[PDB]
Amino acid sequence: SRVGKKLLEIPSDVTVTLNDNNTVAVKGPKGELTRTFHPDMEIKVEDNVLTVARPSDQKEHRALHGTTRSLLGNMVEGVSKGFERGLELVGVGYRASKSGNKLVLNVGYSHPVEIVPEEGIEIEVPSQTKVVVKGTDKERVGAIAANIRAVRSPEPYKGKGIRYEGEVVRRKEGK
Amino acid sequence: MLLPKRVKYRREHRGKMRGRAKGGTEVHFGEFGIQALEASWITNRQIEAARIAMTRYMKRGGKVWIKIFPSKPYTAKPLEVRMGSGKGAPEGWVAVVKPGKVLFEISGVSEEVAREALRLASHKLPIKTKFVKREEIG
Amino acid sequence: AIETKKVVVEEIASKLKESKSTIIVDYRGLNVSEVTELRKQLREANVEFKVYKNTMTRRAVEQAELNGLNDFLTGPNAIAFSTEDVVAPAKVLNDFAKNHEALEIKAGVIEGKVSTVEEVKAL
Amino acid sequence: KVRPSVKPICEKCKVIRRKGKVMVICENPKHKQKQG
Amino acid sequence: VVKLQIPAGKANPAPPVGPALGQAGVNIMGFCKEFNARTADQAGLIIPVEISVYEDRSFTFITKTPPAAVLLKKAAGIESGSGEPNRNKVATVKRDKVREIAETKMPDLNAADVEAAMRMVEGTARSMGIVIE
RNA sequence: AUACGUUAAGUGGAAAAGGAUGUGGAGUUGCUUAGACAACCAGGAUGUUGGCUUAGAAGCAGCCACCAUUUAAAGAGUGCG
Repeated sequence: SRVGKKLLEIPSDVTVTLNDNNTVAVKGPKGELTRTFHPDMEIKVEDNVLTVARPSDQKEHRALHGTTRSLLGNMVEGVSKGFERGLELVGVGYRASKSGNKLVLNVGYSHPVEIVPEEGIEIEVPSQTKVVVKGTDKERVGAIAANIRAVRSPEPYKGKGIRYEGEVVRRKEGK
Repeated sequence: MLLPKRVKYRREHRGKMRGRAKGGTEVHFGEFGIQALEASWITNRQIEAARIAMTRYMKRGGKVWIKIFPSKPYTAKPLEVRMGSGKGAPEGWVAVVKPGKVLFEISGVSEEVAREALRLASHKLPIKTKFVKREEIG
Repeated sequence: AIETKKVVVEEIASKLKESKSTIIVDYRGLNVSEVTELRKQLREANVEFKVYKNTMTRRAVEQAELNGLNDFLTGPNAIAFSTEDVVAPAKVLNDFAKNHEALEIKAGVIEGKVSTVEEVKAL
Repeated sequence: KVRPSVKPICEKCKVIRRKGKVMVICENPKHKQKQG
Repeated sequence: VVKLQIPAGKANPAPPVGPALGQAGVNIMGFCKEFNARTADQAGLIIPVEISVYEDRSFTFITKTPPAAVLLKKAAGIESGSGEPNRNKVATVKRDKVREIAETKMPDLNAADVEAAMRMVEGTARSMGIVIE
């Protein structure tokens, strides 16, 4: 019935520092993160279990309390399993291939398209259709996924450019 | 569209509204009825605008009730005419209205349809209004 | 809550006179898959068989408190209880087993029910 | 569209205030609305 | 699986069957003899037939009874029912006559019992506005 | 300044019909540890589109008698089709 009261197990190996005030430096094989936390929140570490508690039932605190748990769960999973977001290109002549760390995109614009990933992020291209942006940061992987989407806004009339897998673009009837 | 067959005088004083309604505050002829929160003049055309809105949405159903028959003329001097030089002429008619009065009534209608017919009337009427039901202590 | 008592008292009346029964998982319970079982009930008998998926631990397990005290282990997750009135046992243990083997709903590897004081292994 | 009296049109519509301005959002683009 | 109302007495020309089952990979020449076989017992009637489609292009068919409530017009003795049922009780039928009708529909009906098969037909007789007596 | 609160927009320091999961109080009521709202995994009715119809349109041209059974459950129909 509530969000932040729920326990979060640590599969391991993920250590969690409790440095003030308040910075949480999660660490592990995949990477590290330091989410900002205002003092009113109270994070505690049970053995292999992160915990969160609400100072009061006030409506402002009710909103912030449910966010802090969801972020920490996003943090640990990126330090372990990691994250990725597919992108289904659709069309005829559309294609994509890397040139160094940079990701060239042969979008239908006459101008060549290029996007540079930020550090800690890589973009493999297993196929010309699919696109995969691996990364330990959900906020960043979803941001890069948006920036790539920005190159081509989807057309309701026809499947073209970037498209989430899977998602149903609204059908339109031309004439 | 409702006008008197005859009136004793062609014109009358505009008057001064104040206080609770003299009567008719309690709906009973109909299962439900609109009740004004304040008081303001209502032209005859405004009344016709409300009843037409209900007859379409109601479709088949019980007869619309109208507790209020207009009787007080509103004077309307012709445009650009200078002040004074006689009183103007009654362009139309306006019913006196008091707060808490039952402006309209409806009966024999299902509870869902009744909520809407009272609502559309509320927009045609400048006065703020509220949903009302019959009381039976009783 | 009076309606819930009808859910309880009636099914207990069957279990007091019940002979045999079998575990059935509710996952992927296609309506067509149910009809194939319901037609088999028409051969074995009529309305006397019961499908009732009232399988809450707070529900059917309380009915098991009087008799059949082996349902406590089978209680977690999806269940589809069956009850017999008359009908000498035979095909009822066998017919449902044949269905799950040909796709259509997981059998749960037959957790088993009352027959003696045992569980697994339909006969 | 922008009207002072934004209202839901269908069941899919949802009322959500944003930046001090109430906005109704729906799976159908036409039903999207904002007051003020 | 594509259901169709192939006539019992005839099965060969393209426009009723043809491509519609020919795109299913069905071998039309080999089954038309089968439609004329079992359905010969009820010639002159339009018999619906379910058609399952196996991956191996093997096929098995299941014939069905002529459509329900058409029989009700015969038992009533009237060619057509009221356009205003119950409000206009044009026709009446005995309960025993309904028993003769329900038995014919048994292979088509999914009804568990003959007593239940009665109740199924009773919902059809009311559609004609016919009284149940 | 003291004490109980309220307000977040600079309202305070500019109006209205109307609109809104803004927020603080009060009351009434449905369901609810013989199980609630969220879900995530299950299935969607059987004769049947059923009568009257429009070329045909079967959950749906629309007007309706809109029936009873299979039952853990489902209207001969909530909806996008």
